[PDB]
Amino acid sequence: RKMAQPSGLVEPCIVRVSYGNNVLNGLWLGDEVICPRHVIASDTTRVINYENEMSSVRLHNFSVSKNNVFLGVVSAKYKGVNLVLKVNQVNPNTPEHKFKSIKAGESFNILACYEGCPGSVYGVNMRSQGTIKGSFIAGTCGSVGYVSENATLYFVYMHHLELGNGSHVGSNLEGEMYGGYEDQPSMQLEGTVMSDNVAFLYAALINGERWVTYNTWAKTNSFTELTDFSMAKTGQSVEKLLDSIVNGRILYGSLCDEFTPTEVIRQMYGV
Amino acid sequence: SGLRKMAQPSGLVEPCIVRVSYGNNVLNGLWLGDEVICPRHVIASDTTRVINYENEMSSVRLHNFSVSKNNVFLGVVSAKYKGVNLVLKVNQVNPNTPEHKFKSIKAGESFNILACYEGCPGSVYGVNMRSQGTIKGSFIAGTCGSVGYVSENATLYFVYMHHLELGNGSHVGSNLEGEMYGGYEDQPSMQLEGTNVMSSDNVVAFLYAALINGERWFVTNTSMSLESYNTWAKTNSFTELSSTDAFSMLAAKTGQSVEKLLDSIVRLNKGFGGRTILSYGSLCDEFTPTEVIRQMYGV
Ligand SMILES: *C(=N)[C@H](C[C@@H]1CCNC1=O)NC(=O)[C@H](CC(C)C)NC(=O)[C@@H](NS(C)(=O)=O)C(C)(C)C
Ligand SMILES: *C(=N)[C@H](C[C@@H]1CCNC1=O)NC(=O)[C@H](CC(C)C)NC(=O)[C@@H](NS(C)(=O)=O)C(C)(C)C
Repeated sequence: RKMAQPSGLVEPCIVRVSYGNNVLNGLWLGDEVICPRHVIASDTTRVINYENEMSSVRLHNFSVSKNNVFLGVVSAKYKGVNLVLKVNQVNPNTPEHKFKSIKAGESFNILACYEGCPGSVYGVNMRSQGTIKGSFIAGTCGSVGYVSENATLYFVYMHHLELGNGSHVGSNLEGEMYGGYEDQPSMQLEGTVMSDNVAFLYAALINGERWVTYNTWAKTNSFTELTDFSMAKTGQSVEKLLDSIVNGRILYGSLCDEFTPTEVIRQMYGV
Repeated sequence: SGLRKMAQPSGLVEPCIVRVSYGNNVLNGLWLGDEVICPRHVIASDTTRVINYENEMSSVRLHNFSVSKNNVFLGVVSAKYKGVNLVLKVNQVNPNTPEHKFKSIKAGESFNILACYEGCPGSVYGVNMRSQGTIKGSFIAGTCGSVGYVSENATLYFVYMHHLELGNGSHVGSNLEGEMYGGYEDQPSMQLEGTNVMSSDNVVAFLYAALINGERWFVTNTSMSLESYNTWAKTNSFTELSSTDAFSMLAAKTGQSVEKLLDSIVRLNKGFGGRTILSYGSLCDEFTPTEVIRQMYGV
């Protein structure tokens, strides 16, 4: 099972941010709201000149709210692809947090929010070209990615756009877009690779599925490069599974590269 | 756009998880008000052989209990069986008790599991109730007492508490009133589950999620009536569809009636031929109609 860490600390920070025709989500920490800067675009379907929109920005046209609280915007600045709004009230439920970027193959959690309303939570995996495969629709931009590591809450992702190939692109909380994509409605291209993760077969045989009977093969056919997986409990070497990688019956009709080895173990053997 | 198994947010349920231990057994309990609900097999002296719960209740001492949230203790002042559940009154009211109700989850319905190890919530994920009262979670040692919850129209329902894993890997739990789902016993037995029956309502919804995500190779120039599908379902381990009314919205947006998807089910039950539908190699009944609608269109 793909799992997500609990969302209790992140839920009270989600606000509804609207400007013009655009309604999305924002991250309310302290007296600041971080949101995707394309919320102030007069037309998100056509190319945006972000310096023109910031030149014509009228702070009184914002609508930032959480439940029955209306958060008046006192100031607005860009930071990368993110918009940072200073609001007239501190969030009394701001949790202890740090910021952090996610590398390819890693896993984190997505709190999907719909026009300011948290609705779902699920775990993701940072893909090849800096994308993730989640399930975002209209109104979910500003959805927050987070990871909790040893009593530390890390905000690691804010949603921005979906590519033409259905993959999802976002930034970190400091404004750098993962994968280097731009926040324009022009077409962009994800790369053509699969993960250490395809750990998926190691869990496929602990559950009873054993229908098992390489970096050279993996470098020229879109697979990441790779045995220290040791815990030996199922009795099958990894090159006895690297053979299965070399692609009408797996817990799934294709190879699954979404679970890190640490997760799948910390889920089968726990602790 | 994508389809993923979702879980509703867990903020209201987290402050109610506590660590409960008696002797060598440690699990989790649900702290609501001044009461903590946990599985009654925590006072059993040996959980690997048949347990006489009458004797274990006769020899329980309240001071041997260890109830705590975030390593601060709660004093147990009363222990009592309610069904397969232990109901413990504690010396402190939970100040974060959310408004809630209790209810039982029916077969085919979806809910959320907050997996907890030793009183600390570890992860959250959505699940679906199988026909024989079981679910396919990822419970390991120390996760009993993990709480199943669902929220409907801003009403928080507690619906599940974990107890045991069957021999076949299925996971068995109780509602919050001590009634074990499926009628299984809270014993270290070799009880068997039975024949799993796929939810037809859920399989149709999963195929609508495929169509919405651009996958339509399974739809052909054929459609089968409702009763004809219901007759086929009686003998192929599929539940009967009472109507096509819960799919009026999905059929309008995709342009594919349910009867066309009904024919695709009878055909795809044979097999996928290696083709995968939204990362799935066989028919999947984990997603409910409203679950699909909320993920695809918000609502
Ligand atoms: C943000 N709330 C929304 C989320 C989308 C909706 C479908 N799935 C998603 O992830 N996205 C947008 O508002 C952006 C806006 C631009 C200016 C970044 N739109 C898109 O991502 C766009 N793709 S693009 C930029 O042309 O590659 C869509 C709307 C055509 C998918
Ligand atoms: C409780 N924390 C634990 C959860 C298990 C551990 C493995 N997966 C789970 O879901 N449950 C138990 O230890 C129970 C206790 C008895 C009194 C019901 N026993 C089992 O789940 C048992 N299965 S059984 C029905 O006895 O064959 C195991 C321990 C063999 C899995």
